[PDB]
Amino acid sequence: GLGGLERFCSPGKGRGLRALQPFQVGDLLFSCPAYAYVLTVNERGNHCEYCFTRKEGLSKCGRCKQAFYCNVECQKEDWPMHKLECSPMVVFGENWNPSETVRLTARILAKQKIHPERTPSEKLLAVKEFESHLDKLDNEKKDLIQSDIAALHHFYSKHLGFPDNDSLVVLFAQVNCNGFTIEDEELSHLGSAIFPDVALMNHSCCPNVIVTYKGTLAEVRAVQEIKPGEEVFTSYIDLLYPTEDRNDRLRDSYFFTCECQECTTKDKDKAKVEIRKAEAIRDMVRYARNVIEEFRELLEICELSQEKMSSVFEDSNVYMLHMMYQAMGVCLYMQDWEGALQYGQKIIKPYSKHYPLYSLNVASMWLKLGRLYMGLEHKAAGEKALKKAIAIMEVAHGKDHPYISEIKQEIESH
Ligand SMILES: Cc1cn(CCN2CCN(c3ccccc3-c3cc(C#N)cc(C(=O)NCCCN4CCCC4)c3)CC2)c2ccccc12
Ligand SMILES: Nc1ncnc2c1ncn2[C@@H]1O[C@H](CSCC[C@H](N)C(=O)O)[C@@H](O)[C@H]1O
Ligand SMILES: [Zn+2]
Ligand SMILES: [Zn+2]
Ligand SMILES: [Zn+2]
Ligand SMILES: [Zn+2]
Repeated sequence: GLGGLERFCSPGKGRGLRALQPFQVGDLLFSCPAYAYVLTVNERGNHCEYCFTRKEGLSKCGRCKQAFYCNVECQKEDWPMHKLECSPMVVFGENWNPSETVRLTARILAKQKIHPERTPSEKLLAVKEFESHLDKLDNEKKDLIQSDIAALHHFYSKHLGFPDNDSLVVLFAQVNCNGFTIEDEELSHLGSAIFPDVALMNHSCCPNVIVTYKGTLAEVRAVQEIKPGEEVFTSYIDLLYPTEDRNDRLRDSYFFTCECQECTTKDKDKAKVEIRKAEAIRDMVRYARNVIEEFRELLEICELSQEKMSSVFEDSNVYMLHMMYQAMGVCLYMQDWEGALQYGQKIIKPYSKHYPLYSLNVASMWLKLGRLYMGLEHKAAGEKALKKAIAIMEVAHGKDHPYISEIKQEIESH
C-alpha cells in the first residue's frame, strides 16, 4: 500500500483514494514510478529516453540514430523497451508512424511479459484492474481502437507477436481511460505514461492535489488541507473553462459528469464568460466554443475571432483568453518574440484569477512571460515573472525540484 492513504469505494465514482492522516499544503502524499512510458517523437534529442533528463550532449543509439541517452547506462536500461522500435524504425523509415498510444501500449505489453508480478508502480491499483468503460464505447472509439490494434500488429510483432483482438480492445480502452501525458515546466508535451497508483485518484474541479513529474517519476502534492477520511482529488482537465465545457470533455473522455462544488454552484461561470441580450450571448458562446474546436499562419483565425467576440465579450473572457494564448503560441513558433510578449502581458492577470491558487497553468504562463522578458532584455520584468512561477512551483513541485534550481539559475545568468 501507500503510507497515510488507502483505496476505498467512492459512491458513484468507482474506486478512489482516501486519506488516513492529515496532509498540509505542499506535503508530498506519494510518488509513483512510471509503469511504462514513452518520450514523444518531437522531443527526441532533447531528453534522455530512459530518465527524461533534459540536457545537451546526449548520446545517440548507433543502430537507429533515433533514440538519445545521458550515457551508456541509461541506454542499457532503456533497451528492453527501445528494442521494440529500434529495428522497426530502421526497416520502415518514413513509413514508421504508430500513434503515441500504440507506442505506449506496446511498452505495457513488453512490461507484462518481463515483469508479470505487481510492480512498485501498482501498490494500490494494478494495470490489469484499470477501468475500461468497454460498454460505453461508441463506433468512433471502437474504430479508433481497431486502427491502433492494426498498427500494433504491423509495427511491433517482432517482440510482441499478434496479441488477441478482444484482449487488446480492453487494454487500449484502459490506456485511454487511465493514461497520463507528461509535460514540462511550460506544460509542453514530453510523452505519455502509465502511473497506476496515480490513476486511482478521482477528479474534482476543486482538486486538493496536483500531479507533477520529476523525470519519469510522478509526484502528488497537496494544494489544499486534506483531513483524515477525505477523498484525494486531482483535476483531469484545464480548469479555465466554464462548467458546461468542462463536463463536455469529462463526459467524452472519461464517461462521467462532475458534481464538485464548482460544477454544482457554477460560481465562476459568470466571470469566465464576462460580458462588456440573452440570445446574443448564447449565440456568441456557441460560436466561441465551435471556433476553439476548429483550432483543436493560424493568427488570422485568432485575430478574426477576437474581433468578433470583442462585440460582446470583455478581454478577461476565457474564450477571448484562449484565442490570445493560441495567438501567443503561433507568435512563439514564428519567433515573433515581441508579438508573443504582447499577448502574454494581456493574458496573465485575468488568467490568474480564473484558476485556483496553485495552478500549473498559471505557473507555466508566468514562466513563458518571464523567459520572453529575459530574451527581449527586460531583465527586471523577467526576474519578477520567474519569481511568480517559483512561488507556485515550490508548493506544486516541491522546493527541491530540479525545475526550480534551473529557474533560479536563469535569474542568476541574466
Ligand atoms: C475509453 C476511451 C477514452 N478515450 C478518450 C481518451 N482521450 C484522452 C486520453 N488520451 C490519452 C491516451 C494515452 C495516454 C495519455 C492520454 C492523455 C491525453 C490527454 C489529452 N489531450 C491528457 C491526458 C492526461 O494526462 N490528462 C490528465 C488526467 C489523466 N488521468 C485521468 C484518469 C487517470 C489519468 C492523457 C487518449 C484520448 C478513448 C478514445 C478512443 C478509444 C477509447 C477511448
Ligand atoms: N468526479 C467523478 N465522478 C464520477 N466518476 C469519476 C469522477 N472522477 C473519476 N471518475 C471515474 O474514474 C475514472 C477515471 S480513473 C479513476 C479511478 C476509477 N474511479 C476506478 O475505479 O478505477 C473515470 O472514467 C470515471 O469512471
Ligand atoms: Zn538518462
Ligand atoms: Zn536504436
Ligand atoms: Zn467539477
Ligand atoms: Zn473550491
